[PDB]
Amino acid sequence: KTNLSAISDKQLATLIRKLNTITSWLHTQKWSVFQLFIMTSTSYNKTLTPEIKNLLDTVYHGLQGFDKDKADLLHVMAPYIAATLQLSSENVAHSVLLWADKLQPGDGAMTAEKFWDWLNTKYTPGSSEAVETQEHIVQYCQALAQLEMVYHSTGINENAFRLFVTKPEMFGAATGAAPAHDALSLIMLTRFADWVNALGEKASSVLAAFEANSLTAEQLADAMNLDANLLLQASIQAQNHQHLPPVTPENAFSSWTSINTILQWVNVAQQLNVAPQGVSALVGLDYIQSMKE
Amino acid sequence: LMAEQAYRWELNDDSARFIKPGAWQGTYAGLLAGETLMLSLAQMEDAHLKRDKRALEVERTVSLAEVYAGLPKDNGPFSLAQEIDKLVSQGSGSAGSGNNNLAFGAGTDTKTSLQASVSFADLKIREDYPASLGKIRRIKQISVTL
Amino acid sequence: GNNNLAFGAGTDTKTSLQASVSFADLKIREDYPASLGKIRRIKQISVTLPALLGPYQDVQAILSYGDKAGLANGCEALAVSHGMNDSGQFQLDFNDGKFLPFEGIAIDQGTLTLSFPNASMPEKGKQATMLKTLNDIILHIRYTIK
Repeated sequence: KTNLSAISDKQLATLIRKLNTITSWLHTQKWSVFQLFIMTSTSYNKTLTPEIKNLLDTVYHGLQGFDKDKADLLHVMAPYIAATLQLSSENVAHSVLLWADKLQPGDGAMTAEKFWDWLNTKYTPGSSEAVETQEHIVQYCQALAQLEMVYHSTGINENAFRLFVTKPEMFGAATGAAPAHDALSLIMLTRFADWVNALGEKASSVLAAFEANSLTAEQLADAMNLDANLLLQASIQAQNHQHLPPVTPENAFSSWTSINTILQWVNVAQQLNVAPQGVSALVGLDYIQSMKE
Repeated sequence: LMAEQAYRWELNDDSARFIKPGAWQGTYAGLLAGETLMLSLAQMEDAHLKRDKRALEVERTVSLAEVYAGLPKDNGPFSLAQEIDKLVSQGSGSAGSGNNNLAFGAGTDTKTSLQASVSFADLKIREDYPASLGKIRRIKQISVTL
Repeated sequence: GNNNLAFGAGTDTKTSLQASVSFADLKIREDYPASLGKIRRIKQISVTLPALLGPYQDVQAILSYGDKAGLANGCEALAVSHGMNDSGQFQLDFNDGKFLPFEGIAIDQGTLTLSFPNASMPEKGKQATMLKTLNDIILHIRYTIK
């Protein structure tokens, strides 16, 4: 959205760095640019397709006679959506529906209740007819299929995807907003999935301790086969320095962003083959500035 | 759908329909189609087992000679003795009025036939018992003695 | 108490005459030694009325058990009309899967009551002239020991 003609020098340098980082990530992931655009696209084609028509028929037949008070609409609707949209698991479809309801896809903000009412009233299966709201239905279905393309491309585990949908703050997305499938969020999700895979067999306990506010330096150090003192000192050094967002002892291992910052400190220390105090001494060498001595 | 008519008549729940049109789908060659019907019949059974309960019994005897003899006088009251034995002898006639008359048959093959008409509205059988015993009353059988 | 005879209490029963008795006064547990068996349960109950049931005319009467909680729906009561060893049912079959009415009631608890609709002659009740004749009531108890 920002124009290159009227831009600051620092903003242009930041833009160069972002473009370079995303290109390097795509090269590592064997992804074409078009695939990334599809996963990050917001405009949706408003054209009925045979797959969408089959989805509507299956959902309408399954949910007929549904009672609102007896059970939650979303939980009842999840299995048929999973069947029609080529998903491996039912709970993945449940998480996808929650995420879609938070996004409210399309030009006409669509949700499970509105979708169900439209299916109940204005839909006649087996016939091709023109309906004014039909374009919003198609856009909503297309958004659901795209969020599948997200889930399968990222490779994240089912329960961490559930956690990401339910509590974006744990993944450090802006508080009080639905999580973004923006490429900026996609790259951090891929890094999270890769870190979980690196933990190997310990991942089952680490994720459970992460979903509670339970994780500590010692358990994660045992999981990653690192020295416990190394993680403790990396956490201390991260707390001393001003990161954005700030890292505090009560979030240092509760939120994923703090863990990512601590792991970056550890990776840079092990690249230089020095302790984190070495990196702490290095970053103090801001000699080309007037802000501080 | 024949078992569903039998249900909608053993009970009176004409509104309750259980068989849905969605059992067959040509996209997938109609596979699994029977197992939806199996589920729908298991619902039709279990809702019967919950709704259906022991219906109480009565035998009431109803005498047609008293029903017509006791007929409210806004219709001409008559005992069958003095109209059977002259509507045998003469080829036409009637007594009473409305659903509670006695007359020769109307239709072209019935013109030699003698029919005696009565209405349950005049049997007034709903007055036999308190209403709170049960709101519907249904015939299980009817029988005749001559 | 449970052993009174009175007019019906409820607003539709005010023309109805009911006769209440308790199994506690039947004292049926005194009929046999205790070591024959510690529980006694009804398998059936039946009625005889030596009422002067008219020519093709018969009594309507209803009797019910006051528990109305432990026994299943519709089994709480039965109705009697031909009045002579009258189990109430059109057919009875101990081999059927359907329980009899009263089947499983213990023989020391709750109340048995017999009721007559339209007993009150001031309302010209359709049983008053017949019921005025009535002088004896017989119950036949089928109860098992186990």
